[PDB]
Amino acid sequence: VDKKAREYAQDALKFIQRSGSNFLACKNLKERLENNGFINLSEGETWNLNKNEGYVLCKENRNICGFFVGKNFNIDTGSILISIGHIDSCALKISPNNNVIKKKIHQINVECYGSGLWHTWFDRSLGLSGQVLYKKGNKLVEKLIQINKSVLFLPSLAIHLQNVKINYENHIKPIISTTLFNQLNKCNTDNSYPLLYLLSKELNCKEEDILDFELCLMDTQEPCFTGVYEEFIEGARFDNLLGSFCVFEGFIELVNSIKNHTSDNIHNNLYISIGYDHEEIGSLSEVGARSYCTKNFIDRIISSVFKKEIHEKNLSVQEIYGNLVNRSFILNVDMAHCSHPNYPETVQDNHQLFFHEGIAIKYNTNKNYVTSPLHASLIKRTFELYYNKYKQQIKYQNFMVKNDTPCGSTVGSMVAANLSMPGIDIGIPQLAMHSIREIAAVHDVFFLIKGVFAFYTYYNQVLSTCVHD
Amino acid sequence: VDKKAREYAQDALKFIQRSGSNFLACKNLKERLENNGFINLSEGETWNLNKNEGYVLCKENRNICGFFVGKNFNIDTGSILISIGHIDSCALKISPNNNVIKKKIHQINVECYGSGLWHTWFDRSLGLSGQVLYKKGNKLVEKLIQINKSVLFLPSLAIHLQNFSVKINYENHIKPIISTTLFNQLNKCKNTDNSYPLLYLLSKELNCKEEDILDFELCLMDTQEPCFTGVYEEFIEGARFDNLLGSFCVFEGFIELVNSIKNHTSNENDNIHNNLYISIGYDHEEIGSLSEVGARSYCTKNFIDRIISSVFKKEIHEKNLSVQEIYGNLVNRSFILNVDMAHCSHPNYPETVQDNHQLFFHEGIAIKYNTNKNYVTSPLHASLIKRTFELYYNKYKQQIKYQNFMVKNDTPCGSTVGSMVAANLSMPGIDIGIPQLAMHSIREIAAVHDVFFLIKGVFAFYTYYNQVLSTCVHD
Amino acid sequence: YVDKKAREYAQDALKFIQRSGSNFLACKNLKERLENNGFINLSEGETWNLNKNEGYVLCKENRNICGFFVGKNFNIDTGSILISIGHIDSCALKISPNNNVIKKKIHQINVECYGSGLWHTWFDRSLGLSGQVLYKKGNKLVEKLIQINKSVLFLPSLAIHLQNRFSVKINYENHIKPIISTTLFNQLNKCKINTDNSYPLLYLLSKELNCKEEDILDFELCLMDTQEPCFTGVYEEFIEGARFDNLLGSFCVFEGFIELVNSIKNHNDNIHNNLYISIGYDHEEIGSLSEVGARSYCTKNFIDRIISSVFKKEIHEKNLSVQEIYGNLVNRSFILNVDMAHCSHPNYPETVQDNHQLFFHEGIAIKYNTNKNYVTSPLHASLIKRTFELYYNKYKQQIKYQNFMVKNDTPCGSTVGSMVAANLSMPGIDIGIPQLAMHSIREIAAVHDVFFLIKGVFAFYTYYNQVLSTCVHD
Ligand SMILES: [Zn+2]
Ligand SMILES: [Zn+2]
Ligand SMILES: [Zn+2]
Ligand SMILES: [Zn+2]
Ligand SMILES: [Zn+2]
Ligand SMILES: [Zn+2]
Repeated sequence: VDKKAREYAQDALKFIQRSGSNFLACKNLKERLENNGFINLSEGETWNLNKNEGYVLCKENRNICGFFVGKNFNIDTGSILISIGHIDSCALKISPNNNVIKKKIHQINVECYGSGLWHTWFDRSLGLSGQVLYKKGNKLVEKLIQINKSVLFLPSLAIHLQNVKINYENHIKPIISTTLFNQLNKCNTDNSYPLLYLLSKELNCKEEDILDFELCLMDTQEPCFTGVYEEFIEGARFDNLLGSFCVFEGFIELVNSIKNHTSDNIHNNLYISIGYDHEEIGSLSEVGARSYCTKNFIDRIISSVFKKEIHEKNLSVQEIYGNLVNRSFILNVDMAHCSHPNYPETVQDNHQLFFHEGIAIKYNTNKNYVTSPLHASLIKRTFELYYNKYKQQIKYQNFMVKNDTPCGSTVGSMVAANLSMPGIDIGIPQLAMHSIREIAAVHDVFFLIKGVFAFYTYYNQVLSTCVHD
Repeated sequence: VDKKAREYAQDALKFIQRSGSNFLACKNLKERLENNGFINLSEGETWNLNKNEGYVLCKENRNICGFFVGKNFNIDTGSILISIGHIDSCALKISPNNNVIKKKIHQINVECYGSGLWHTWFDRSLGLSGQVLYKKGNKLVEKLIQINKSVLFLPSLAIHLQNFSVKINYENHIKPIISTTLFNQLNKCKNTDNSYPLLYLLSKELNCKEEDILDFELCLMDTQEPCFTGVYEEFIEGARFDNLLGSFCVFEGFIELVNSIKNHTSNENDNIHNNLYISIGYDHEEIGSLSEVGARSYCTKNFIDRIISSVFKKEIHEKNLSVQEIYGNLVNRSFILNVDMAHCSHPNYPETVQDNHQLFFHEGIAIKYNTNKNYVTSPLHASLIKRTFELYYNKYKQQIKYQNFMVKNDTPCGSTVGSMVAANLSMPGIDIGIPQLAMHSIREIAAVHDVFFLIKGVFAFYTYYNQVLSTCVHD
Repeated sequence: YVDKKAREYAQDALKFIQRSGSNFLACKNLKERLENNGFINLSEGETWNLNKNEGYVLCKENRNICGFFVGKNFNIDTGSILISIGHIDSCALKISPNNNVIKKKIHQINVECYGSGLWHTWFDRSLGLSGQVLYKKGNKLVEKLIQINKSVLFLPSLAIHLQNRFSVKINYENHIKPIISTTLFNQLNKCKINTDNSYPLLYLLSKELNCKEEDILDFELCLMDTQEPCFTGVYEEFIEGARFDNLLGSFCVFEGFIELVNSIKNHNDNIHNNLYISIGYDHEEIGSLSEVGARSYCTKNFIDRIISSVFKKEIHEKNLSVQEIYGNLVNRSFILNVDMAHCSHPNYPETVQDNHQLFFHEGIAIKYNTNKNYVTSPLHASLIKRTFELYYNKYKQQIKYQNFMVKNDTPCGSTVGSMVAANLSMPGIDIGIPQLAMHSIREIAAVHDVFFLIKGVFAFYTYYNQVLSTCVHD
């Protein structure tokens, strides 16, 4: 129990270090699924899907979808079980025209992606992570890169020169080199020359060959364990790469439980794990939670899996989908606010979250969180079922912000509206959310992984124990 | 020069990494001097000094002073050449009563030492550095420790639980987290003024029981090691550059001069032998220098007085001269070269620079001028040091680049020890440094070439000052 | 009985405070207390031919007190200079040189606000006088220290009725102007030279000095509350009075010092090896910048002059230098700065640092500050805490202590500790006792704390050198 907790956190830290951007999160989660026997399914190909098989798809190399069609997945008693995460995080991203030269220093123009605590980005060893596009002969090559060396620095202004409000335009401009070193190394103009020198060396191409790029600035300080008892994990992108890790680990674990049982109710469901892009910016895109992509994927799965059923029983995709929705559920997973010891005015006295105290069941009146009491009562029952078999408890705690105070929104409600499925919003407690370096607790990583697993395994079973009004 | 500058920068980084606090910078500087054949000297022994000998002293293990008495140091033509730096930086230090328990989290009570940019300390992998006192039998053991693992964290409040503009309460919000009550209990199943998770960490590091730790002076320290940055590896980034980068340069400049004297003696088996060379690293600069180990202390004057008393014991008693008469004579040819970091021209804040006195990376030694004497620099004295750089160039064929600095007239700036030491010692002097950005932050940035220029400038000062003085024509 | 002794120290402290209504009278009373314990009065203007195993007392300008005892075996090799400090000035309303004010048929006195006092507390109090008077007697310029314990002056508040009724903003120049008489009574009395002085004031001063009004040349007089300090509380556990800051601390420095001297003069140890110093500086309340303040060269000169006398043979026969002997002794020397501390105020909890709260009867406040407003460093406080432990081992009486610090956001007052540490190149700590209402005409402290402080001073003097020999360096 304690051995497996640290193991998950160690694996979680390795995954976060390798996934410095949304693009690298897709690649890493895709490779993780490929290694568990998942088939690389594309959008621009005919879907000829088989039952008792897993499939993997990265839409635009920035949206991760993993799904497993159950051995005996049926229209009448089956469920579409979706657990969601988001593979994007707040970042400083390089602007299209980034060449800035002020006070003899070469700088990079950067965009402010998401509502980040930008002051934390100041005075940090910065690397790069993203997608680049370069000409190679007659082709347009897309390559995913990550520079783990410190090449950029966003310097603070000395206290001595002041009598703090950051201007996001003028003050957030990181330095890359000096005009002197740029001149010594020398001996389209919209791109910074020291940046193109770095990118050319990385891609093994000419500076001239670099066309366009989508790159995040990334702290080179690897995530690690903190505290005298090494009970804490600290690092960038915990929101929501720590959450997405737990979604995919719990999903992989269920797929392996099905594979393991093959080597009984667990065979009649469609199991989906999805890591969206564009969450930090409001989800409105083809790869974000508001996209038709998810609904289309489900329709395409239904069409392939029930090809004979729709033609023989005269059913439509819409008819099948409506039936499945009655037994379907969405478990949205995103980071939660741990009760801050230095800011007690921010916590609602009765809905306080503590480190190692388990999964945060997130409630919001204005439905910023999809959670409803009945749906949460069902998920708590799957954890009770997990406890009866595994003799291991899944810890939980209810969250809510103060009535007079506003809070952030999750994809839960967007996806629930789009798919017309019930759902709840969960996650694990963390501090400093939207900082370049956040902090979470080791046992909560364990609780979330087993929490997502217990949901996939027991939702359909709990559903049969229900008596309506 | 280009390869040498990178070698200097590498050594500077290693010294800054090994020195997470004033205590450790002073120990590392002492060891460096001993390794160069410097004799250990205690304040509590009779000083029976010799010419052509180097000595090292550590007042209270937080003040560092190195001195070399020239083979021909004399009352009539000699000079006292002093180069200063400071070994303290802005830091979050552990409070006497540090035990804090709020929202099921064990916290440590901390103090804000100096005028640091405290927001930069939030969300960092923090360790410890400094002095610890514990009982081992019937003895009070003083041990200097440095824990380079992440043990402490100052968490920011999330943006979601906030109504851009950053406003920190230094008492309430600067309280790092050490553990949960759960794990503290678990480890307890596997005086009260001190945090138990903290005593556990210290006792393990010292190899004593928890009840043994009496008192400690511990600096929280960024565990992220200083490194090189920029596409061309032309910048250095790390904590304590102010003033462990300047202090490193003072000591390397002083060691280089001593080695040149030792090599000159080995070669000639000339004017370099007639002076007393001193290099001092004070503590408490960040807090106004008022202490027994700070620039306002009587210690410096007392050390000079003791060297004079010893070295000129024959002349005092035979020629019937006093320490004061000898001191007064020497001071006429003496000089203080104060070294502290300067402000590079910030590319994102053009409103902060005085248009004609702008500093740039790799553009040399910053000659710091202030009208209110926040910097001791005077035109004549700057002129003299600028001539030592010319004499260096003539001989070693390497230019020591310089650049004049000043803040805008309507704007205030921080002071240096320069003027304090000049008043105390009755000596002339200047304020020099190297340009850096993000001063008083937990991670500052500087340039590689400047490190090279500073070391070469300190060596040039020590070598040519007395020579330069002999070419002066009075009014 | 420790409790009986605590009450006795407290009773003695109050009598001393009552008689010391100014820096001048604190100095005379502390000097007289030292002379009664067999200390030799020393003048700065005479050749110091000191003897070892003797106590000396000097009063620079009759406003700075210094007591010192030279140990029989005070030596260069193993000797320590142990200094305990207090300050003998307090916040006060002091008579201005041109004090003659006449408004609304009332004779008033022009006063200076000395130190950062809680001036509203000075209103509606029975005021007397304490200080120095200069007068001509034939061919002589006579200095005379006086104290008038009768209520002669009054600083009246303005009636609440004549105001908007509630907050109070005092104009230090306009509203701080005490009344001495009416023009009617001044006219009747003279009917029964220099116009810069209030005539009713010259009349008061001349009756006291037994001279003529025209003979009064100059004076440096503090206005002083005539209400004597006393015990308070249902159980008489508190002491209340003026000038606790820092005549209470200064009393405890000198009593600790007298107890040490008496322990040597018997009226492991290694007690005869040291030079023991007790000093009461003037001017702490205004920054300490004077020849009689803690920024003065006098302390360094006093030590140098002691070194010159006690080590005359080592200097003139063995060819040692004052500076060499000084440098050597500094390594084993220490400063115990004593000044009042802030007790946790029960009505203003927002002013306390939660983990560093001071409480009445709970011991000696060991005061910490990062900006070095207090000279205290964690290693040096540890050495002092150990002297208290050794005291307990011998006398089986505990010296309670409690750590103090202000909130990180909030600023605090400075002490003479860091000034003397830089001046003398010596280590040291800042201690004191908890009180409430610092800078008020009437402050309050606790009886048990008076006991602990006196013992803490004694224990430092007695055990520092012993504690120092038990130290293992890095
Ligand atoms: Zn999120
Ligand atoms: Zn977010
Ligand atoms: Zn500084
Ligand atoms: Zn500095
Ligand atoms: Zn005071
Ligand atoms: Zn005081």
